[PDB]
Amino acid sequence: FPAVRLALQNFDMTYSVQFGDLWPSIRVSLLSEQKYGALVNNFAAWDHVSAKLEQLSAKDFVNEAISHWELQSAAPSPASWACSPNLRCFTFDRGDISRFPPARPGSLGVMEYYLMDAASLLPVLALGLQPGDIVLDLCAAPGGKTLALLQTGCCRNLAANDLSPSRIARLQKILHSYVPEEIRDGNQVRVTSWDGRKWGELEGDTYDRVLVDVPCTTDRHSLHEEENNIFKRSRKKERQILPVLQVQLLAAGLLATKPGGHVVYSTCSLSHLQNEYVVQGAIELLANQYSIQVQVEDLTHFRRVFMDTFCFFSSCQVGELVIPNLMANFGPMYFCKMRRLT
Amino acid sequence: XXXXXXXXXXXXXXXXXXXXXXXXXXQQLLDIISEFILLGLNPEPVCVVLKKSPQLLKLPIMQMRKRSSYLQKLGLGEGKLKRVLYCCPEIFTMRQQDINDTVRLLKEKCLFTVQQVTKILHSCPSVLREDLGQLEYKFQYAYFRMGIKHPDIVKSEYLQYSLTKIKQRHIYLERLGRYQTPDKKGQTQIPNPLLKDILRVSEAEFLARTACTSVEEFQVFKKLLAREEEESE
Ligand SMILES: C[S@@+](CC[C@H](N)C(=O)[O-])C[C@H]1O[C@@H](n2cnc3c(N)ncnc32)[C@H](O)[C@@H]1O
Repeated sequence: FPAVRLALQNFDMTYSVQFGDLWPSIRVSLLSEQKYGALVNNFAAWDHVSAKLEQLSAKDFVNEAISHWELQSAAPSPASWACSPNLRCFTFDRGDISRFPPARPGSLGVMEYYLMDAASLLPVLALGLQPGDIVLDLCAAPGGKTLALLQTGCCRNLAANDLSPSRIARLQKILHSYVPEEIRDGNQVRVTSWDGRKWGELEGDTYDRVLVDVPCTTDRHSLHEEENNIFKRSRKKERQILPVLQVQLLAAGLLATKPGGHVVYSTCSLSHLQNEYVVQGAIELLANQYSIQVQVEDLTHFRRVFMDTFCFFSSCQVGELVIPNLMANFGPMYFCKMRRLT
Repeated sequence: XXXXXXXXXXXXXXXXXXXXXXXXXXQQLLDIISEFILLGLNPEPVCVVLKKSPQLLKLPIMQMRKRSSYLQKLGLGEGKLKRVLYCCPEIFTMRQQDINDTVRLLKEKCLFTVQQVTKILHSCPSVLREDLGQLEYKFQYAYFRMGIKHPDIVKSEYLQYSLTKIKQRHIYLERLGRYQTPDKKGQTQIPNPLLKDILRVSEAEFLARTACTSVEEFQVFKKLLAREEEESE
């Protein structure tokens, strides 16, 4: 009867099927405290802040993964070709449950770091930003991935969009706390509250890089927060139509992408109906309705290099999936990179 | 007069010279093994627990015989009462109020039965060394949160385990989805593990056969759970 309980019941039925013997280890992690990473603010004194985080015994898992890029014995390209650059995110060792202190403003008056599910950084990394990129964050609020996109220093322009005016107010608070009034109040960033599904009509063929981090059953949060829970009886229609909405959003993101450009779709759900199925649905929609060819890009090497930090469900048809584990209680985080070919 | 002793001692059970030479090694050295004789059983265990905490020799027979009539009234007679004196020798030397308070807590706070209480006392001597109320909360955890009714709480020697061991293993199973609280009339959709396979077995066996996870995952969980507890309490 609590929505939190209907969520667990729903997950038990679906994810014991998806994951089998693996489900319990994921389940216990979903029901225990999430592990966080500290994304260093590159607009603050990043070197100093990095040193303070290191002194806590935390380590930059991005640098650690990247330093092993050409190990694994091969990589499709150098790390700098494949991953968005300049992102420093510190996490404690596997099995270490320490919390970071809350961030405070430093000398430049901006917050020193941003605490987040470390897994959330992966779709941003996998998107492969490069200098001069025109970038769209289609479902941006409250702005964790938006902030990371900006931190790369690769966004010549960043469109940050979110249908909800109130959640956009949270994103604006974050930009004001983290980003100097120079980048955020310039020509660089445009913040809107428009329906992301309309993007193909608004700015077709415009963006080099698009992130589509969709509304979803938000599995972990749905097990912990009773208020405005997607599993409430009052939202059942809404809940069940989610994959339709998710396909429409990814399709729009693709329509907004230049031919040759790249898109990362992500969710924080374990459900294949919201993950692989949506990727496949959008690609089919684009082929059939627009005669546009979309190619899923292989993130295998990317996954392998980050396996020192995250547990992954390796049998994903397309895309990759970080699964919660007690040794590394990150995610759920599904992500799939693709390129618009035509 | 080693005749006035070894007559009664060798007619009763003294296997070899053995523990009698150990008794010499360690009038009160005879009036006590009689109280133990009446307690009963323990022909070789009497030597075993004479070696373990020889203090029984120092114990005054007026006090000891009072303690023996006391335990017999609790149902520890017929004796054995075997594992009790083995792992809890303190029972014959501790404050009587301790024992009576435990009885008065089991009975009528937690209910059970004179037979159930005698059973617990015999099987879970730990309960005498454990904080009262902590004991009550532990019963409550068994009954209200685990959904174990009285007969299984005694049958499985549940009350013997630390509340930390109980919470760690039970909550782990619950979050793994491998333990379900009985609904009403005590039905679960999936049977639950035997209480012994949860609490009695070693940690390695529990994790191998019941929780079915790695040991490192459980160690992390214990740390997570301890912080949860500290932070609500
Ligand atoms: C999982 S959240 C985004 C999290 C965000 N990218 C971050 O990293 O902080 C999905 C967002 O989609 C927004 N949303 C729902 N429907 C939308 C639509 N049709 N167009 C654009 N945004 C939408 C919700 O307001 C919600 O903030």
